Parts: sequence; C-alpha cells; structure tokens
Amino acid sequence: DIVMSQSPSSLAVSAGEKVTMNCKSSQSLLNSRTRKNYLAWYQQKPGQSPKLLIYWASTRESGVPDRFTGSGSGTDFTLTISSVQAEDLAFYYCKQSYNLPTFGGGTKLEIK
Amino acid sequence: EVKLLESGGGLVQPGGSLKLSCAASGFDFSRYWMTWVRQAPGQGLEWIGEINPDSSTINYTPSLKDKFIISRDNAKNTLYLQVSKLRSEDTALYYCARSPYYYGSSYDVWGAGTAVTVSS
Amino acid sequence: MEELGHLTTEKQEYALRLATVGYPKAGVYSGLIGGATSVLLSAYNRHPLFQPLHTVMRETLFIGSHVVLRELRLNVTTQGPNLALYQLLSTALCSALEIGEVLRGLALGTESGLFSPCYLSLRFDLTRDKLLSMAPQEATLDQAAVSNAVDGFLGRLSLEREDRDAWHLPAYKCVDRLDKVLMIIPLINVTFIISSDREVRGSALYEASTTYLSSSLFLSPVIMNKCSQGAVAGEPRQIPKIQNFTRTQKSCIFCGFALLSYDEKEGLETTTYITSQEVQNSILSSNYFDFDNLHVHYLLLTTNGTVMEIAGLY
Repeated sequence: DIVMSQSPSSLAVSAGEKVTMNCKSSQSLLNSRTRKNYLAWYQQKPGQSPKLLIYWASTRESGVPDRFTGSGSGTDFTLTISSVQAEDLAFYYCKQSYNLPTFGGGTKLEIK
Repeated sequence: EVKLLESGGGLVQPGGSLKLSCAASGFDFSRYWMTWVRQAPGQGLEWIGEINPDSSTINYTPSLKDKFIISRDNAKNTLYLQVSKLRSEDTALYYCARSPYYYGSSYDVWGAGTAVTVSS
Repeated sequence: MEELGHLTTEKQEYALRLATVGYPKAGVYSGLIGGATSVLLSAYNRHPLFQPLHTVMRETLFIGSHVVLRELRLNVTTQGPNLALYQLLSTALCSALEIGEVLRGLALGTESGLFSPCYLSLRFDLTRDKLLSMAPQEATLDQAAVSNAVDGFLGRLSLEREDRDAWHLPAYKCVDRLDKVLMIIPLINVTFIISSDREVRGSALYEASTTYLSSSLFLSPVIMNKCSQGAVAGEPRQIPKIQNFTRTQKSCIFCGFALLSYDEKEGLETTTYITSQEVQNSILSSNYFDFDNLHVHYLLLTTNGTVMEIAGLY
C-alpha cells in the first residue's frame, strides 16, 4: 500500500534552465542492510513506450545522457535535468520497488 | 536487438476474458523475471504482476482472486497474461517489460503496446 | 594465547607483530592461529553490524591476517577448527556495505585496498556483474575506475591462484561441482554447503521455497564433516517457515547458529554469525528484520543440521 506522490504536475520550462521534480514517498524505501534506496525514474515521450533513466535513485543507466542527475534518499527524491532542450518534452514517472510496485502521478515538461 | 513485442488486443465484449501474448527475440527469454505493466487512456502507469524464470512465484497487484493469470512458456519464448472478468474500466495499453537481476528491480526493455477496448 | 582478544588494542597488535617476527616459516608453531582468530572473534563481538570496517580495526585485523595466510598455503595443518572459524567470521564481516568500502578503496588508491576480510571469506558467489552494482553511491566514481576496481577485487578474490581461498576444509572434499557453490558455512559440527546444484554429497538436502537469480539454491548440510557415498536421491526437504516469534529473547537462544539473508533479484546480500549475547541483541532489536520487503528472505542455519526461515515477529 505504498502510495507515491509527485509535485508539481505541469512544470513549464524554457530551453536551458535547470529544473527539478519531487517524488515524495509515504514509507521509507531504504534497504537497511545494503543502503540501496529502491526507486526508478521513467520517461514516456508522447506516443512511445517508457524508458529507464535512473534506478536505485542515483545510478544512471547507460545511454541516458549526463544531464539526468537524479538523487535524494529515504523518503523524498528529486530528479534534476541540467540544461533542458526541445528533445525532452515528455512525462516523468517515479516507481518504487520496495513493496509491490506503484508508479507516481506524472510530471510533464511543456516548453515555452 | 531485444524487441519485446505483444499481440492480442482489439475490441472485447465486457464480462469475458482474453489471453494477451508477448514475444521476445535476440536474448534468452528464460532466466529473466518478466512483468506486465498497463497504462490507462491518458493517465498514469499501473502495475499488474510478474513471474520468475521457472514459474515458481508470481506476484500481483492488490485486486480480486483470478482477475489476472500470468503464465509464461519458455519453449515458445512467449509470455501470456489472461485478464478475466473485464469491467468497463480496463481499456489500456499493455507493456511486456523485462526486469533484470542486478538492477534495482526496474524495467530495462519495454514492448510496443496492445490497445484493449471494452464497450458495445 | 586463546584469551588474546581480551587485551587492550594497543597490546593486541604488539603481540601479533611479535608472532610474525618470531615465527616466520609456517609449521613450527601452528598454534598461533588460536591467537589470530581470538583477535577477530573479539573484534566481531563489538563491531557495529553490517557497517564498513573502520580504519582502527582494519589495521589490527591486517596484522593478524598474515599468520592465518601463512597457513593456507600449506597442505596439512594441525589447526582445522580454528582455521575454519577465521573463515566464517570473515564471511560475517564481508557484507554488502563492506565490499562497498573496498571498491572505493581500490578506485581512489587509499589504504582500504591493502586489506579487507572479504579476501579470506567463503563467499564464492561474488561475480563481475554483481560487483559493478555494489559501488558506493556517495563516492561518485567514474566508470573507468569502477571497472578497474572490480577487476582488481576479483583478482585478489581468485578461486585457484595460490590456493588461498579453499581446499583446506574437510567438507570441501564432498562437493563435486565446484563452479556452482555459492557459500560454505562451517558451523560447529555441521558445515552447510550452499550451492545451486543438487550434486553435493552431504547428509540431507534443503531446497528453498523460492528461486535464486537463475536456478533455485540448495543447502546441503554435512553433519560432523563426513561425505556420503552418493548424492541424496528423491525429493528435497522443505524449509519450515516460522510465523510466530518473540523479539525480546532474554536467554541465549540463537547463539551458535547462523542467520544468512539472501535476496531473489540481487543475489545473496548478508551472512551473519551469532557468536554471543551482544550480537544476538544487535540483530533482533535493530532494523535488520524488515518484512515489508518483497524479495528478501532470512534463513536460520541451525547447528543441529536443519534450516529454518524467519517470516514473522510480534
């Protein structure tokens, strides 16, 4: 019954400004004997399957660019895109793998 | 490449069943925990369940008893999901996502999607 | 000599530097392993559990690791129990956070890479694909160094080079498929061969209730260190789950046993040894037991020759 939250819903950017988004959990997602922080950040472009950007809340997957530096631990988590461009207008979902997995709400980046 | 691909969508009458399929190539379909993840029309993602390599343990989202029956067949290199007792809110896509081992129980490769619709 | 670990830490290393400088060739006094183990067993009863080995204990354990390591290079030794007690306590000191400090130490080049108890442990399941994920999150290491830190850690943790990891156990003569052994747990009078294949000549079999990474794991006890004439034929016995259990145990239950804890998707993650009362109270009362996970299981390896699974607390 782990329920994830995300804020804000409609985050509007301009092409180049650093932006964040929070994924505040309800229960602690911290493995107590290996300190892993079970989480995963997914990006879904409009009309495509999702992609895996971050897993274990910090370890960026290969092929994902170096502008997706997400971190945070324990219950609150953030994802920081360094310099956004027109090739990042997509939703962003956070998952948790502690209990039975539950995706977050979803924040989308609307270019101005 | 990897190229997970599902099939078996369309328009179904409400109050029945359907056996969606998955199809993999390019990698070993055994020794991999495969899962199922569905969307909604223009809404957030939802999780359904997963199944280990030798089909010994199967998890599910909190739901009814036999709403979902996930069962893989390693010989055909396919993965089947069987949604039973279709309500009027089950129109979705359905993704066949592979979850590797030393990842954070996250989903590496995602399939295409099969539009399920339930109406008149 | 046997009560060497009850001295001051200043006079613990000084009595272990005098052993190596006064007995340089192995075999003339093999009873020095009773001193090198009791320094380890007295550093394990007061160590905060699952934490990385700090820089004061890592200097003391490196001094008294050379007297053990002079004796694994031989073939016949008098100290059989005291040598295998050093291996199990080093397995208990090599947890998932412990290897996270070594792969930092080999990458930067600091003094965490000279010695670690993982180099003498009986953890055979450590592969290249796992150790690339056990890198620490805080030390932001680039990918060229964490590939060299795993390659250096796996070179010292070799299985065949200079006979340093195994073949001195009497229970190592039992197992036929040496490639599919995950971990060996030498308790008192029982030695559990935890493997991923049924071809282990033991006394009984225990197939776990769920799967491991690829194939399910089997725990074959070897009671009183004696193989069988053949592998056990038939069904494998089930691990009885324990649903009801009390957390505040006043007496010394569990002391002597083992409490290995594996994970289905990430492999085995923590082996612990319950030596005395201070280690048993530091397991039950802390946040070790976490049943809100989905894929983590806790096995209790009894010295009677049976396995139990902890699956609930009040």
